[PDB]
Amino acid sequence: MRLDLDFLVAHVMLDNVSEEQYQQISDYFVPLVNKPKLKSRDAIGQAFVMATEVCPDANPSDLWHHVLYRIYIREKIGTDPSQSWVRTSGEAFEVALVERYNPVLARHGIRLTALFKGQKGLALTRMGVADRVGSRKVDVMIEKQGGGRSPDAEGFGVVGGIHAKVSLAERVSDDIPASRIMMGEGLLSVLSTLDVKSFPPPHGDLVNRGELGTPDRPSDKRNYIEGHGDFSACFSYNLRTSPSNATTPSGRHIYVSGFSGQDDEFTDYLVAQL
Repeated sequence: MRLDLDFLVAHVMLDNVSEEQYQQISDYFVPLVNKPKLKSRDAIGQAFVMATEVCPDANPSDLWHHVLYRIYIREKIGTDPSQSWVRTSGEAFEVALVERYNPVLARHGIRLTALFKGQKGLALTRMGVADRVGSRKVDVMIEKQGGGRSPDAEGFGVVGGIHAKVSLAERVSDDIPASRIMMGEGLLSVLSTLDVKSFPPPHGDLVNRGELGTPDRPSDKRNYIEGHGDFSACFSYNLRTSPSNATTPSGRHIYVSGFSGQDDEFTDYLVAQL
C-alpha cells in the first residue's frame, strides 16, 4: 500500500501490506503508545512481533521503519527524551527477539535474555568479560541448559551474546572490540540487525535499502563480517539485505530472512553451534 509522508510530501510503496492489514497493525499499536505503566520498549516490541505475524510476506524492516516508527513519532504525546523512539527502539528490538525466538529455542535448552541500559553488570560479569568491555556493551545474552559458564540454579550457563542494532548506520564499530574479546573467550558474538536505512526527500527515495550493499561492492560494514570476522554471524531482517555468497574470506556470513515463523536460519544456527 502507498504511504503518504509529510516533510513537502513524499510517498513510499509498502509491498505485501494491505490497507486492511495496516489498520489492524495500527489498531493494535496506537493505544499502547501513550499507555501509562507500559514501557515503550514493550509497546514497540510486542507490536513488531504482531505486525510480522499479520504481514508475514512483508519486509520486517519496512514494518519497523515505515510503519511502527512513523506511527510512534506521530502518536507519541510529549517530548520526554526518556520516552523517545530513539531512546527506546533499540531495547524494543531486544524484546522482540526474545519474544520471537525463545519459544522455539526453549526445546533445545537455549535461552535468550534482553539486557537494558544500566542492568547488565550481572550478565557481563557472569559472561566474564565485564573486565574489559564496560557496562554498556551487550544487548541480548545467550544461555544454554547444561553447558556454559557461571550457570544459574537451573543450570543455564552463558554461551554468548547478541548485539542488536536496528540500523548498522549506528556506532557499529564501537561494538567490535567487545565482540572480538567475546569471540576470543569462546563465546558467540551475533550481530542481529534490521538493517534500517532509507534516505528522505529531497534527494532520497525513502526505499529502505540498508547499509550492507552487495558482496560485489566493497562495504566497510559488510567487511566486518565477511572480511575481518569481527562477529560470529550476522542476521538481517531487511529483505533487501544482500546475503553473503557461498564462501567468504573470514568464513562468516550475513544471513537474511523474514521475522515471522517458527524455526529459521537463526535458530538453526544457534542449535548447531550450541
